[PDB]
Amino acid sequence: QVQLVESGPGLVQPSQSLSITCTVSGFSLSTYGVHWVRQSPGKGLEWLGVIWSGGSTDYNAAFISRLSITKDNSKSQVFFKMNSLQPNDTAVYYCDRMRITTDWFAYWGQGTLVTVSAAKTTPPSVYPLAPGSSMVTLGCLVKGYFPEPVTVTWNSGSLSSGVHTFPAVLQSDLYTLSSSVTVPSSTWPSETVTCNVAHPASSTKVDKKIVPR
Amino acid sequence: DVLMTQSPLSLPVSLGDQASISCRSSQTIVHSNGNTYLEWYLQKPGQSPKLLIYKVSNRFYGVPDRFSGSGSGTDFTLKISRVEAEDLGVYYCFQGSHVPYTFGGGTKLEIKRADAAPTVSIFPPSSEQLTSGGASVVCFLNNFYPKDINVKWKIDGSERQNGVLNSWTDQDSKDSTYSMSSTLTLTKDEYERHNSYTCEATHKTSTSPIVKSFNR
Ligand SMILES: N[C@H]1[C@@H](OP(=O)(O)O)O[C@H](CO[C@@H]2O[C@H](CO[C@]3(C(=O)O)C[C@@H](O[C@]4(C(=O)O)C[C@@H](O)[C@@H](O)[C@@H]([C@H](O)CO[C@]5(C(=O)O)C[C@@H](O)[C@@H](O)[C@@H]([C@H](O)CO)O5)O4)[C@@H](O)[C@@H]([C@H](O)CO)O3)[C@@H](OP(=O)(O)O)[C@H](O)[C@H]2N)[C@@H](O)[C@@H]1O
Ligand SMILES: *[C@@H]1O[C@H](CO[C@@H]2O[C@@H](C)[C@@H](O)[C@@H](O)[C@@H]2O)[C@@H](O)[C@H](O)[C@H]1NC(C)=O
Ligand SMILES: [Cl-]
Repeated sequence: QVQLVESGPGLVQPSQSLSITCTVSGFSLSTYGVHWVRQSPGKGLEWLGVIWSGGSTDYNAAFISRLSITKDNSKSQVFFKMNSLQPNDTAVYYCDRMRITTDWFAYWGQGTLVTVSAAKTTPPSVYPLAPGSSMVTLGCLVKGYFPEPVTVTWNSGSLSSGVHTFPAVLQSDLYTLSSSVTVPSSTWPSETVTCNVAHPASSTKVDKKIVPR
Repeated sequence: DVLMTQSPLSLPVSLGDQASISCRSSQTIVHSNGNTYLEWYLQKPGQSPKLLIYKVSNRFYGVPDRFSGSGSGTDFTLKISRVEAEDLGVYYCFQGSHVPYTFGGGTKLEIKRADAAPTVSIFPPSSEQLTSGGASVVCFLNNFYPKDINVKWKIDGSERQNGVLNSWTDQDSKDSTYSMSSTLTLTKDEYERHNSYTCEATHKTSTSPIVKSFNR
């Protein structure tokens, strides 16, 4: 299959640059162009530039003075560099192939979430949410972390159905989220329910068993 | 730059109904090489965009035949002959004919369904958190439809805006419902002063507010 694998930082200081490497498998960079697009809540989807198969580039003029795209065809890698990032350059950055004519290699990378901020990396506090005194809802509160993202699973993946992991929101300049799981009232506490929270940025992995009272 | 004006911004549709999304370009979008690079994308919740339609009307590899594209000049249309649950998400048009290449603002497809009342659950601060000096009270409002819901927090009856944080899931693909969490964050010292904490919810499904609460 076609796959575009990105690597780059999750957190960038304001005024510093952002470098991302896109490693392509499944098609030749000697034949096909690769594009760079970002997505933000403020500005939606923005096309930033393209590097064509022969190495010529076109850029979006709103970014050209601080944007460079280069590549190495033999390593199937494309290199994106944007300088002087501001807080509103916070976005998911994608490499992709798009704007196709006769080929079928129109695929997007997984995206690189980039937060532009001077705030320091902070781990989450993970707190079990059990009821106070048919189906029973349990939860985990993942509080006070920076930057995004974290991942949350329940009994290591085995509880998929009836889970809701909510988007993070900002409070006191840090992120907070919760996740809920709904299991039958017969099954808890008789069978164990545990949330697994990972926050790579702070090397945090926490398993929190939800215990009654 | 070519402006891509996408309408409507919000498209509620019943499963199995037809849906169409319009994209109007501010200029013509024929590339120098003759091709009209109008593409349609679907971005499902949590995913990268995926190509559905390319060069106006060509279905991309693996795309179901319920999707189709048409248009010319400055007027382009995506049609879904019959909408399925997996079609929910945000659709974008894109022109790659004139640099800089540009996207529409997006159309959020929402699946209509029967009204569903929220399952509301309230959770006191954990003993772990209280030991550490904080106090958050969490309220989940799960599996409701339609999306609009209002939550209010009462501490011994006094209304509290400060430190209330609300968050919503995108529409759930398996039953077309929404979920919401509401967290009231207090100091442990303030939490320890009151007994009565209330999560109050109003929704289309009930004229009387849905109240859940506990005592410290
Ligand atoms: N009649 C055409 C012919 O004229 P000549 O025989 O008289 O030269 O070729 C003209 C352009 O000159 C050729 O340039 C290529 C190299 O092209 C690029 C590069 O790869 O770096 C890109 C060029 O950009 C354009 C273009 O101006 O032609 C416009 C872009 O918007 C885009 O449309 C690109 C490519 O065609 C895109 O290629 C893909 C894709 O990435 O999507 C992939 C291809 O495999 C194929 O699928 C095509 C589709 O067919 C759609 O076209 O899509 O083209 C431009 O920036 C040039 C630069 O000016 C050259 O410095 O660089 C040369 O090939 P290589 O050196 O081998 O890399 C080729 O030898 C040149 N003749 C064309 O304009 C005339 O219409
Ligand atoms: C926000 O972004 C500003 C620049 O954004 C770009 O240029 C401005 C003038 C507009 O044309 C906009 O559409 C473009 O995206 C920065 O100058 C500013 O410092 C940024 N602010 C923050 C708080 O990040
Ligand atoms: Cl369906």
